[PDB]
Amino acid sequence: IEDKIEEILSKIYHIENEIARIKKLIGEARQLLSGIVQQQNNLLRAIEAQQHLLQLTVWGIKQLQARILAVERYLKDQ
Amino acid sequence: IEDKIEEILSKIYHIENEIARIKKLIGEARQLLSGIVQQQNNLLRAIEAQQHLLQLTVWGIKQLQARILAVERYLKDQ
Amino acid sequence: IEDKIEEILSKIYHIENEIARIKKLIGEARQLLSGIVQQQNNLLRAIEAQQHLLQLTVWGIKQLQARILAVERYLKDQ
Amino acid sequence: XNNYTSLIHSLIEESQNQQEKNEQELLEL
Amino acid sequence: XNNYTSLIHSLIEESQNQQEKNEQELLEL
Amino acid sequence: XNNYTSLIHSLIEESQNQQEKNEQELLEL
Repeated sequence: IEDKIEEILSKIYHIENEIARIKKLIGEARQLLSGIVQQQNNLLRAIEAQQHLLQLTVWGIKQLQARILAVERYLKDQ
Repeated sequence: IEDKIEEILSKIYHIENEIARIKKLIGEARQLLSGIVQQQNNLLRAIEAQQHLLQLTVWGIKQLQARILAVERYLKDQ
Repeated sequence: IEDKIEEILSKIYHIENEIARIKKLIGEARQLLSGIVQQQNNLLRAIEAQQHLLQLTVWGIKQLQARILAVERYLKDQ
Repeated sequence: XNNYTSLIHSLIEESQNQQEKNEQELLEL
Repeated sequence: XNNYTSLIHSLIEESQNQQEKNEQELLEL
Repeated sequence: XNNYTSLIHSLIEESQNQQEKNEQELLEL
């Protein structure tokens, strides 16, 4: 009972210590997880901006196709 | 030995309680981590679709270049 | 005091066991979190490469516009 | 060459809710 | 103006395995 | 049609520091 409830104390000491760092690593891995979610948005936003600029080249290229074909027809007429 | 093994009980109570919430926060931070991995795929897929549409503008622009240069040569011939 | 400090031992056993797996799941959820951060970079890099190729189509399309308008003017002059 | 463009609005829309959700949960942490 | 296009197939290929892997691990959680 | 292009350099620049940071922290884990 003497050094018996002593071994208990030891395990509990080590334990509280283990539960200590884990409560810190979860701190670290929570701002990271946090920052991971803010970058995902940036990338997403970038992807939207890009598509916006892509929906425009396709547009510009569509009118070019017209501009050029009208010139080509004309020259075939004389 | 009396209130001695009492202090033990207290630490263990608090402990089980600490190990309780951590087993819940890890629950929360696991569906999130989960959702973080499904969005990464969407973004990736979006990036592929985009490139597909980009590999096409470059193509369209390549033929335009040809369409236009043939018109230009012709007009230099008469 | 006899089977009293026995119940203590049991809780501590289960406890150390609980603190065992959590120290493993956090292992698993740390290489994942790790890999999640290396892919974010790939996607980012992909997004940069893409934009590089996009900043070029817009360029090519800008000169086409010129190439075509000069041909069109000319033909309006005779 | 709706083909790739309608597939993207889809991905981005779909990729908007998730980003909208992931942050919610992240707060409830 | 292989320059940027062959660099992308690379990134996307490479960005396919990881996404394929990350999910595996996520399950083994 | 600075409009979308200057908004992207922004996003990508901004999306460079974070990626640069996220990895730092990930190491200090």
